[PDB]
Amino acid sequence: VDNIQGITKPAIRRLARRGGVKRISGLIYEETRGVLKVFLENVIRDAVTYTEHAKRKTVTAMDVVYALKRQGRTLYGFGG
Amino acid sequence: SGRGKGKKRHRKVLRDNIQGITKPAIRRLARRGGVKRISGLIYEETRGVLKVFLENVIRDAVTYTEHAKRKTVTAMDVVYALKRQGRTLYGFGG
Amino acid sequence: HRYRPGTVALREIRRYQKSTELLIRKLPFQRLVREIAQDFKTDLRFQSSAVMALQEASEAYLVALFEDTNLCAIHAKRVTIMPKDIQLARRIRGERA
Amino acid sequence: HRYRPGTVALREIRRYQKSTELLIRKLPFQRLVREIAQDFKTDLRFQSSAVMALQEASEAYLVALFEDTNLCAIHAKRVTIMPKDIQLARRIRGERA
Amino acid sequence: KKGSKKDGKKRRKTRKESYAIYVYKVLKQVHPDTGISSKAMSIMNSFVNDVFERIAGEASRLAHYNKRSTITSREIQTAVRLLLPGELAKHAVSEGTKAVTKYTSAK
Amino acid sequence: KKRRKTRKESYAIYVYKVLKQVHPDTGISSKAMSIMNSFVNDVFERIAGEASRLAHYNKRSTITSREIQTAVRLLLPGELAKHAVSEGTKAVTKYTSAK
Amino acid sequence: KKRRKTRKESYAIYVYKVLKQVHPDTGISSKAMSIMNSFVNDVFERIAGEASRLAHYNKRSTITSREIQTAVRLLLPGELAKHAVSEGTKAVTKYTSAK
Amino acid sequence: KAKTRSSRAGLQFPVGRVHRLLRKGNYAERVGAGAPVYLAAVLEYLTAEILELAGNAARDNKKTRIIPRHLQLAVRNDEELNKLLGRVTIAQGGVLPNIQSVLLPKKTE
Amino acid sequence: TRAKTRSSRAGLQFPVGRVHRLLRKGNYAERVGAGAPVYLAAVLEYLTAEILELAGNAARDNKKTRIIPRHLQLAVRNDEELNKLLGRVTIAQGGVLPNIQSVLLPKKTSK
Amino acid sequence: KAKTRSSRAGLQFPVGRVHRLLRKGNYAERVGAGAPVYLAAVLEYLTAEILELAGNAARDNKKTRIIPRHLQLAVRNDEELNKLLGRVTIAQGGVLPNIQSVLLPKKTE
DNA sequence: TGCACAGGATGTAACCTGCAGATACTACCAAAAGTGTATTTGGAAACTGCTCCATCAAAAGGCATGTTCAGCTGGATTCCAGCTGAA
Repeated sequence: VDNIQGITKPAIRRLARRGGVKRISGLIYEETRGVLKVFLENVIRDAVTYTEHAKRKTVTAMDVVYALKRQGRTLYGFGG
Repeated sequence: SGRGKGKKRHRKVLRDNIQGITKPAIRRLARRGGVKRISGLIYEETRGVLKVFLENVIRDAVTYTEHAKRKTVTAMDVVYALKRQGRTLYGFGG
Repeated sequence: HRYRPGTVALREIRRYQKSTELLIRKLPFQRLVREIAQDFKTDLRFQSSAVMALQEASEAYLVALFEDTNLCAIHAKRVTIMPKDIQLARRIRGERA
Repeated sequence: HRYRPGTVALREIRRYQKSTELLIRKLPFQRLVREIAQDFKTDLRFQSSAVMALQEASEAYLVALFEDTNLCAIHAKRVTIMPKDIQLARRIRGERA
Repeated sequence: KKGSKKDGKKRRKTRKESYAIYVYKVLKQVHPDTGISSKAMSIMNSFVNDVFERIAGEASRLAHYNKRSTITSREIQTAVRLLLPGELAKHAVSEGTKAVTKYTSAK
Repeated sequence: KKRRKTRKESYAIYVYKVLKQVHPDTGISSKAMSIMNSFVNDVFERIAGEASRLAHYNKRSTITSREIQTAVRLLLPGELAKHAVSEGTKAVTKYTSAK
Repeated sequence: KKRRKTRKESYAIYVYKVLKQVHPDTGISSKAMSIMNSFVNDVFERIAGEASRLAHYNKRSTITSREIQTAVRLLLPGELAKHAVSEGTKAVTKYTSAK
Repeated sequence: KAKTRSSRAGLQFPVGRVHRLLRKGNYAERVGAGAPVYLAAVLEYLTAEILELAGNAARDNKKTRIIPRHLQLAVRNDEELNKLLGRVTIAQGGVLPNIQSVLLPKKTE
Repeated sequence: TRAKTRSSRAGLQFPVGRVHRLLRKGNYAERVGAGAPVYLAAVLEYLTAEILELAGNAARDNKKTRIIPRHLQLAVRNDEELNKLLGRVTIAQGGVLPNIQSVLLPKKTSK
Repeated sequence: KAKTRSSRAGLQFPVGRVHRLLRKGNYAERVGAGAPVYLAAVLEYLTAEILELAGNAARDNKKTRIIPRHLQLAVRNDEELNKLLGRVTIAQGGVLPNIQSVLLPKKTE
């Protein structure tokens, strides 16, 4: 009522580990939050543009799938 | 003036033309790219990268040419090939 | 008993590269998403799968970016990733550029 | 009289970044295009603007790649580009891996 | 005859249209004493055709996603918001809206 | 029972049939099947889109098997394209020599 | 014209058809085609011979697709066997679900 | 309906549906009869290639049911599928195990 | 009394009729409403004006009265939004923006 | 003769001939109907594998016509075909270029 | 100072079972799909106008090549403050 601060240092470290990273600078965490916020702003902006065009009040998985696709980040698994 | 079949007809074997992309030329491209110092192995590396780039664009351009039943590669065949590879080019039509 | 610095980091890399579970907590992520969306259109609702699609896409994006960032750190003869490595990777990708 | 190492290189960067003329010689580039094409399909002819289009695209591609490569050399605390810098830029770009 | 011809008009060339006369008209509005080379005009023609295709493609997808068989100014407007960056989309949307409102104010 | 019956089709039953021909004793989760449905839909769109542009470029109002073939060659990597082309050509031949 | 017509059959026209499906613009010399005919005849004999022994070992007077399959698995190296089995199973399924 | 077009084409994928989708997709004014057959065959072939590889992956992981992980393993370990799906994200797919050599124990080796 | 091109009717320089025909010829949808080509022509006209405004400025800055590809490239690359819109586009004979990385400049006067 | 068995099986290889050859080969008292179909399919598949590789070899040698040399190159450079034909001699096939390292100029290197 | 052996910890195995989730069977139906026939038409053939591509010629100077020389860069080494990992 954190939010971007809610994406924790430990979750970021985990993401980095899956990315093969062994050692992390203390400044990486805030940097990562900034980058993640930009990514979401970009994808959500387009998804909401599709939502509004449809005259809907609910963002659907398809709105997100279409937004991701036009940003060159096609996601499989959510087209039901 | 509309007669023939070749006849007088040229076309020598083409080989090693990647060496036509010279050290001075690559140095100039690197300079426009803002590069101040270049290792000696950069030249052959750059030729290799350009060859791949050209092979890819030309492969698609010729595919467009052949699909259209033509024997001549058009600037449009190149523009469409570039576009489909995400290298849109303005200035040559389309 | 103490494992040396790096031994557990390596164990975590192997653990996480073997699994597929989302790595960011669900609720904190959902909150972030709703907050960002509220900036574009107020009073929106989200299908649960919309939020999940965004999390799957966001995590895949970050993990792949960390792989690139890691290559940049190693390129500079380091094993520690730094903000300049993330920045270099995004500039080359055309995200910053 | 001798200018110091680097002075003329900087002079050339300024010169070439101010101009737009193609930097590879025309005929040699045209033979490379013909050779490569020939290997894909014999008996092709080329509109001359098709060759100029390929040259314009090829040079813009190389120049932009040298810009990314330079960023990579600089990242490693060097001012000299090396094959590994080209390789890192192409890998981050997704042209390689 | 339809498609006649063949000192002039060698077996009528099929017409290749372009935005050149319109680009030229706009240029004079913004820079009355500035000209443009044919190569720069070829660049402008590519630019207009590229944006036309990008916006129309986006509008097409939008219509299909919504199971609509008609592309209206509303699909163009949304395609514009999706395709153009910030301020450009804002001014483009304003001009597009203004034009449709004017167009429909006649007759 | 046709109201909320707005038909939502997918390739799931056909993907399932193919899985049986290649791996008779293997199943597929729902999440995996949805990935497959997305896959087929994606490739369909890319190939159809490429076929569309090809026909437009050539001022043809018809998308024939020839455009599909050329689109396949442009879209798919080397070996994948060769076999895709071989399969496509086979189905059209069979289909043709078919009652 | 049937006298010296003692029919001498071979797989040449079928090998030719397959070459067209894999390499539309490639030909094959007569000597090469004879190598191919020998090849197909050889594999037929090895697979049939193996199927024969299998049935005999199991006291069965019938060689069914199951014996052909097992013979294939015994005779062919790893990957070759997997694809051969996949192709065999496909043809029998099609054939079955066929009018 | 004597024989379906798919049956006549020797296909499992729905030729009629592919025909209808091409027509409703606004790809072109007209769609020739062989186009949906050629395309259905390509779609079926690609599906078979990935299912074959994902099934092999499930099998290598001691499983009989293909899950997203197996599709990801199949695609990423395959040079050509990896390239075709180079800009695609398979949800719940994870990544391939891969640790840069320089990070392994004892300086760099 | 009705008329007058649709372009004049919409207050535009770009051709509404042509844009309508191109939209129909491109297979984007089964139908194209009357307002769609008007809106699209207005947008194309607007973007054209923006690039020409900046490009004429580049030509003036370089003491030229005729816009050439170079000026279009300078206009686009020096403008944040047009640069993004045209991020994956190459303008032939455009060259690049003058830009030398700081670390490459000489200094500290001394081997 | 409505449809040939090969057509019904989606095959180019002659199912009926394969059936007849199995029967006249004295392999077994009886031959089930699916046996010649399965076998014809395997024979066709193997033929396609070798022709694909020999065609690639012809192509690498600047030729459009496959000769024995190309079949030999194809088989010998393929681990599995090489093993299947490990005790087979392809006439006019020659051998693969191969010089033992120790025989190369400058002592052994 | 280096190599090998011994010891404690961690991970996987083999096995067992509840259950989320896959599966098998029946019922129903709109629309998906195929078949019959009647009309329209895209675009391949065939013929050839007309562009512009390949190629030749000759001249000459911009620019490539090959070499010398040494400035200063990259690469290697050493040291250690303090950041980052482990608990």
